[PDB]
Amino acid sequence: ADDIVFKAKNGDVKFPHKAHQKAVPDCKKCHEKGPGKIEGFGKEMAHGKGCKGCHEEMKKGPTKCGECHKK
Ligand code: HEM
Ligand code: HEM
Ligand code: HEM
Repeated sequence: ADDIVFKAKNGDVKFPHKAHQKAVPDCKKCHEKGPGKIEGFGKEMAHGKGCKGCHEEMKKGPTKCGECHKK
């Protein structure tokens, strides 16, 4: 429900929105241009300092391609 699925050509990439809404405070970290869609998203950030960035740093979360890219 509140969750969000991102159709991927290598397996859907589940992303706990509501969950990340309880784990992370400031949303500007994800919604720099205010809450909404992120025109430009993709492997780009999803890989760089997008998701893996706020993951590896703490060493927690889908850091492998078998975690994000894996229906
Ligand atoms: C070295 C491991 C990884 C490889 C080789 C990899 C490869 C790719 C590739 C090739 C794409 C482009 C798909 C396309 O648009 O045709 C992509 C997109 C994406 N990746 Fe990764 N990825 C890896 C790990 C991750 C991880 C760990 C996450 C989640 C934290 C992630 C999240 C995404 C998302 C959300 C997209 C955009 C949706 C899509 O177009 O599939 N990736 N990745
Ligand atoms: C004030 C807190 C937040 C609000 C109000 C919010 C709201 C939204 C809304 C409304 C959408 C989709 C637009 C729509 O359907 O109307 C969205 C998408 C999204 N949100 Fe959040 N969100 C918040 C926190 C977060 C956080 C903390 C992250 C990252 C940890 C995040 C990551 C995303 C991503 C990746 C998308 C998908 C957009 C895309 O496909 O490019 N959100 N958010
Ligand atoms: C669209 C980008 C992102 C995606 C796809 C993503 C995906 C995920 C997923 C699938 C988990 C597994 C946790 C679970 O639900 O059990 C996770 C965990 C986590 N993510 Fe993210 N994430 C993203 C962005 C971020 C950002 C920006 C931050 C920091 C601002 C962040 C911080 C964390 C932390 C700290 C955890 C560990 C869970 C815990 O608190 O135990 N993530 N992430």
